[PDB]
Amino acid sequence: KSDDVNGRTKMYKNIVDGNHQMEPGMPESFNVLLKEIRSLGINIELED
Amino acid sequence: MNKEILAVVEAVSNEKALPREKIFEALESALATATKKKYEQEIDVRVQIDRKSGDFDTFRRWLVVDEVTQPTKEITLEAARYEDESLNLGDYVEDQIESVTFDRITTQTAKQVIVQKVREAERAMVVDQFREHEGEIITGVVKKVNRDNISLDLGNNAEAVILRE
Amino acid sequence: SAAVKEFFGSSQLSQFMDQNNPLSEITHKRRISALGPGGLTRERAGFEVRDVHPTHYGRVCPIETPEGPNIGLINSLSVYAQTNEYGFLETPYRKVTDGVVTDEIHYLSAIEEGNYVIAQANSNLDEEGHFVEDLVTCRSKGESSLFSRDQVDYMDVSTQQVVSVGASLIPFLEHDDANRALMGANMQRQAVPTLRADKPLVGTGMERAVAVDSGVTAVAKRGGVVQYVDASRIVIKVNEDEMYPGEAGIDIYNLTKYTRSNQNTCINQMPCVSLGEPVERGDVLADGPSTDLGELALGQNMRVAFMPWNGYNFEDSILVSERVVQEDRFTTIHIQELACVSRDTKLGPEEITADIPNVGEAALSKLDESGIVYIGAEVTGGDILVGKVTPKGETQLTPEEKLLRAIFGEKASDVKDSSLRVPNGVSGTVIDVQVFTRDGVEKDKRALEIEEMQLKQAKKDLSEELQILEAGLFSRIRAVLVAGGVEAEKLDKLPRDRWLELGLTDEEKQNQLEQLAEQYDELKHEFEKKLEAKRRKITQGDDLAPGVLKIVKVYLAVKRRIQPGDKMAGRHGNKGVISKINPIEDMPYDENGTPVDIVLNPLGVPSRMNIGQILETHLGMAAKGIGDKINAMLKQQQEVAKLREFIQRAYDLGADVRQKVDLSTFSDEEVMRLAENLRKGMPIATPVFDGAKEAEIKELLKLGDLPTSGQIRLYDGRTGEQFERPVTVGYMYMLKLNHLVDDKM
Amino acid sequence: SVITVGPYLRLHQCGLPKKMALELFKPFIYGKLELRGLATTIKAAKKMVEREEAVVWDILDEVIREHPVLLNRAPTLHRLGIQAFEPVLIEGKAIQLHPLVCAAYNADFDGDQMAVHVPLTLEAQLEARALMMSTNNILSPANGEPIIVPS
Amino acid sequence: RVTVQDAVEKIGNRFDLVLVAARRARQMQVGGKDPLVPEENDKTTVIALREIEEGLINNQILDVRERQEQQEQEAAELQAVT
Amino acid sequence: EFLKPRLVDIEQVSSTHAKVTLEPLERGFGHTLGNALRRILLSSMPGCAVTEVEIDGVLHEYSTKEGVQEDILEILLNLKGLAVRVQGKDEVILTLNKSGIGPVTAADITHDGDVEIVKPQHVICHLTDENASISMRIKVQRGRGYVPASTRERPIGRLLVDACYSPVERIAYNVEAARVEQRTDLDKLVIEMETNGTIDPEEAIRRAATILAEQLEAFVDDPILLRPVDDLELTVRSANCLKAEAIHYIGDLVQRTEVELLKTPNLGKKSLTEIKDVLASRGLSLGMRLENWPPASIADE
Amino acid sequence: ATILAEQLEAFVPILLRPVDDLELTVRSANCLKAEAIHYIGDLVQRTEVELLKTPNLGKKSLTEIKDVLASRGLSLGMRLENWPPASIADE
Amino acid sequence: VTEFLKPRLVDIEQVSSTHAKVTLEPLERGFGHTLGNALRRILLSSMPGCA
Repeated sequence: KSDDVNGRTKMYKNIVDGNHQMEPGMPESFNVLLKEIRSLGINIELED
Repeated sequence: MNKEILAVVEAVSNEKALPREKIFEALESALATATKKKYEQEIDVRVQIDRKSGDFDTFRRWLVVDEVTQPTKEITLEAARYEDESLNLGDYVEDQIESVTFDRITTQTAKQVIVQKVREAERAMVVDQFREHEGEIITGVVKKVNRDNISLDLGNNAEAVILRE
Repeated sequence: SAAVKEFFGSSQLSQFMDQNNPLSEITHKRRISALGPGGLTRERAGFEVRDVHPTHYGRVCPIETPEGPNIGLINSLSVYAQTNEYGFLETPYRKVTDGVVTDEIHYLSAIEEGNYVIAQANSNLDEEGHFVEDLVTCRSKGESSLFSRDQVDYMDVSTQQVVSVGASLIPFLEHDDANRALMGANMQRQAVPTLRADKPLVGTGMERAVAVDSGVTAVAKRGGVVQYVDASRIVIKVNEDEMYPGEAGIDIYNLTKYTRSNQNTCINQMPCVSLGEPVERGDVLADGPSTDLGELALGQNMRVAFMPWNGYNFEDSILVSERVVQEDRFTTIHIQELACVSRDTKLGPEEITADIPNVGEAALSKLDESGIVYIGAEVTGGDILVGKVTPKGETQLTPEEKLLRAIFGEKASDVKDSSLRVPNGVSGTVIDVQVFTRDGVEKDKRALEIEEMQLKQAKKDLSEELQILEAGLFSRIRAVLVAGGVEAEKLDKLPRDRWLELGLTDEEKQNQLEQLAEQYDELKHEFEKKLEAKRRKITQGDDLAPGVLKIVKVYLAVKRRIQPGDKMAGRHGNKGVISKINPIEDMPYDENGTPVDIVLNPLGVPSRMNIGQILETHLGMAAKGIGDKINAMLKQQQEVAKLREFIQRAYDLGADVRQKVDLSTFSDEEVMRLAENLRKGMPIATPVFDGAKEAEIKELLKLGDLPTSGQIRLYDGRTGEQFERPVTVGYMYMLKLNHLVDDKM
Repeated sequence: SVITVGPYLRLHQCGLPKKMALELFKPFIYGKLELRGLATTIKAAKKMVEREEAVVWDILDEVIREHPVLLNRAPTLHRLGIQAFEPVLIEGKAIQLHPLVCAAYNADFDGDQMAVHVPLTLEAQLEARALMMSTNNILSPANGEPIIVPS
Repeated sequence: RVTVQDAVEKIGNRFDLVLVAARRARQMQVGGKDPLVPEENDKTTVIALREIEEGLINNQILDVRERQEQQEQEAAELQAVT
Repeated sequence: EFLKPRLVDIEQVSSTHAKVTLEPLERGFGHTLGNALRRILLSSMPGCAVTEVEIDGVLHEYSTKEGVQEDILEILLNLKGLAVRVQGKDEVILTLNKSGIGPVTAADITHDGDVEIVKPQHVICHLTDENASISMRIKVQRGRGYVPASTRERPIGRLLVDACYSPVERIAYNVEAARVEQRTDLDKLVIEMETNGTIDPEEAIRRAATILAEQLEAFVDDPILLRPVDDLELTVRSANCLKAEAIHYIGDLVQRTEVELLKTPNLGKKSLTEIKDVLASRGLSLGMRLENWPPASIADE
Repeated sequence: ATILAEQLEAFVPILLRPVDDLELTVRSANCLKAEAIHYIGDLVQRTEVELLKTPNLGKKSLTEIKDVLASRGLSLGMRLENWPPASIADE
Repeated sequence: VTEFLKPRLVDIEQVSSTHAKVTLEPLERGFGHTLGNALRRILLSSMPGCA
């Protein structure tokens, strides 16, 4: 409902077609947190 | 004469084997119709179009009648007695002019009317093709199935209409 | 200029005026803020500075302060509190010489108060100043105590001086607990002006100071006789014993009609004087917003009953009859300003004209031939007010896409709609359109229409200035030529501009006619040069933003009535969301027939200790009982003797009081007009700490034929059968606050 | 929006205005309108609810019916300050809130405001009905004392 | 529908109720399966909890029916091939 | 054998309000009929209030007119309080013209042949100059209840006021004991109403009783084209008239125009009346056109 | 309901307006008023040919008469009794 | 102006033969209370019978 842009367009198609279902994905503001921590000398990642 | 007049007419997108001066007159009548749509005197908008120069003018009508309605285009025979009875009953004798009015929608609507005029430019070609070869015997391909009407499309941008009756 | 413009522009103390009420103006200007540069901050300090010290008595109000994150830092200054020569606070006292309270006032500062000993404000004294007790409550050095009769050195002036003007319009303040008095004063600041403001039936007499000493009413400068009343202007003819010798002089008050306040209310001025009416120096002529005859009418006074009614007033809610909304009596009028600028971008400037793409007849029927909406067109939420199109951009040129862009002397061509629209939700009626043009830009036809309109208005106004002041000057010439060479028939045979060369020697009168000729020629040449300057001011452009062509401002005027969800409140802290707008029939009525208008909840009284609202309710019912008896004695067309009898009995009625009026010097025509003004109720003043006691309310409820205890038995509207244990009805003066529900939803 | 009482309610349901209901439930109304066959493209449905014709209120009463909402008072301190109700549509502009539930929210009616949230997906509708419904919160989690005490 | 008390009396976890009822409502809504109790034009959530209250659906029966109606599909495919 | 109420005395003690009297009543019916008729009279009675005003030189209702000491909004409130009776019309347009210094009372309206002002001393506004004149058109119509402006104007010169179509103000019943007619435990119902002059009191009590007795009346004492032409409720001749053109289904009758059937003498004069009676239900012969037989709902499965 | 119902069975314009009132100028009204006409009904009682046979009307007055007759409310060639139609009745 | 909304009873949802629950809809605004009160006072106060 809030952040994930591909998630909410999938949600809007799924609501107007009657299928109550969410494809979760990732918050885009967490990627903003990764870019702000990564823009320092810090190397944050996502393992596996 | 902003010389732009002679560069928008010759597109030539969907317009060729069709009457050029008649399309010019029809676009002129559409522009005068819009000019009469924003006017008050409920009369007839006559555009007068020149072929040699290209420039044109807008005349108003007076529409000789035996009645009083459409009162800015209402005339009669006793009023024609001041014209020494030269007017007859029924005519559309013009006795007034108008000048100009500018707006982006004025040209937009004109362009839209020109688009329809140019397209009329895409309908008159198929309005003579059927009678171009007497009573042919012309193969067609159903493109859209309308209500009690079968629309077909031929070569050289041609359109046909099949009556269900 | 940068330093002084930055201070007056954006400081921590140069703040935007909370202007929706005359009270809110006159109590925002009197504010002693502790914040700002050089003082403390809200999120840091503290404990002691948020507490009332023992020497705020009579300088800074103890009960009017905003609750929340800054209590006691946004202190409000008291009523009588001046400011000393140096900058400290000082307050009046009365020098009690050894036996007698001398009536001289004497200003004490904050450190001179501590050494001396000050008697309390309401100490009983017998007509000379001798204190009738032999122990009197005083305060010596920040500490209250009980002292002897003649060791006192000062007495307070009046009993209203501990409080501010926000919380001295609360009747029966001494009966409310201080938290509820705080919330009552703050919400009385937060009121909204209704459509027809009525009056307070139970006031404190402090309404005229707050109304006249603010700037919303049109106070007369020189008294005299009214000559021409109009909804626009008021003309006073100045009396001759108040009048300058030169500059002949009849004053013109141009009232301020419907215009926008800062809080989107409707600051109106209505004329309240008749024609031919005398007015005195220092007197109201035009009522303002939330005023009435020079008083201060914030909300309206309505018939209230305290009973639980089927749960619809559960926590703090209020239940209102449809008789209130049918009378159009809370229907407040709001005004919104919608701006639209014509900026300057790439591909060219913008277009305000109405030749607009993507729209048809149904949008453009409410615009004129030049884009701007009409004055008077009642619009909905989401129509077009100003049509505006910017360079969409040729981009992809099609057959007809690149076609004629060449045929028209207007390169735009298709454009990108960016027209101003009414924001989604609000209705209104367009009352006023302003068009400002940066100089050099072509004025369109409607900007020339507004220019001709304002030229015509200013031309007519200055010509009427010359005509009206010339009429006063010729009336002066007629008043001078009554004596000394008078011509009774020869005066009006000749044209009126030559009233100087008539037969009269060298006296003060020919000198005065020469001085009036000087004044007249001054008015002629002044009218010439001022009309030229006013044509210059209308005709010129205005300096504006970097890269803007013209600014169109449109004033929508919404009329918001009342609905379930608005916030109403009395003057004691009894808040509430109005919860159900009942029909007329369901209301509890009494054994006369009249339905009650509002049903409050009784359970808010013993916990939230504001017992003053019940005394205000009983005294309001007493006031309306006197008003009903006047209406009964006047509707039967009775002669002025019985009206004089009853009005005199209703104005004496008490202990040793201050009023002491008599109607034997009103002369049989004012008494009928005073009863014409009293028939909707009789206004009653109740000062703050010297108010009307219980026995006086009982004796005034006995003058009307109301029950003594204040409680009428009330029937039910639904069942039609009686409520047991008779309930309290009366009139409470309730305010609509501007926390509406179609601004939060 | 601003809250108000409405004491006719059962304690699993709250009043919710028609204007807020038509704004919060725009995609469900779009899906319902596209199912019936009244319109074709999505644009047509957005014009229909922009105009608010006579047929979308039946669509709205058929998307409300068994669909809980999360009412929330703005200083939420404990878990009883987010509770799920079923809407009952209100001619008005104020949330009608059942009175007993007020003692959980610390909500009087002196100008308070509450937020409504819509559980979109199906697991969230079931969590609003089976965990967060107002009938399910009748005991305070801090102790054993009932929180739907009559006030 | 007001309370879900017996739907927890038959599935004691109160969190497995949400999984079983969500699985059931997803089978009834998009997959196009008939409800096993006659409805009253209720939404699929209340029909799921209404089937839970009858006892004819929990996670055991849902796994039994998914294994049998997956074996039926693969059996139909194998008998179509051979 | 309940005693029935009959109106006995209508004491018109003042011009606005009266005291109707009902007698006799058995015990219990006093409060019942009292509360019932009070609630009907306050709820819904036909009044005659005002809807639209068009002052001549006024664009919007927030303006000011040169030469009248009240705003246009105050003139609208004073016209909203206008007490007027109409007699034989739905709506009516009253005309007002007044010029000169002084008040514009409610008796300055040019009255029509049926409109009757009931309080002619009602002030509207005050003209305050020698040549400054108002000239307005007022629109007065019937109604019921309270119809505000927000629910329900086409030019910019109309002004809409709210409409309080309600003639009564205060209805108070006072039950009391009844004397002879030679039986005690009987009651008298005395209803003091408060009209604004637009409604007769016996007419008010009669309309209230009619409304209440109307409320208790609730519990007091194409498939035609798919069907064959012979299946119609009419006689066999009406079907045979269409069937003579080899038609078996009424869909074939709907496929052909009525003008095409009238151009054939196989149908008769009485058959035309039967066809009109069949087409009165509008299920057949509505001038439609089909593909041949089948609509989309008529699909082959 | 039967008891309560048995306890209630003892209860249950252009021609009429003056020529000067027309939107046109005073000369257009005075042209007709020169023949002692005060109401436009008198103008409708007489034919337009009868008015054209009198030089009291002018050339611009003929155009104003045509502009007035364009609304077809007056000068439509009608005949009245003297003044009054049936709707114009004396009460 | 006289033609209101006139109701008819939509259902009689009854328990055993000496008990019932009778609804009425639609009634004009404010008439539910006057018909409920009229029928309630007539039934509860004055009916013919024997005991």
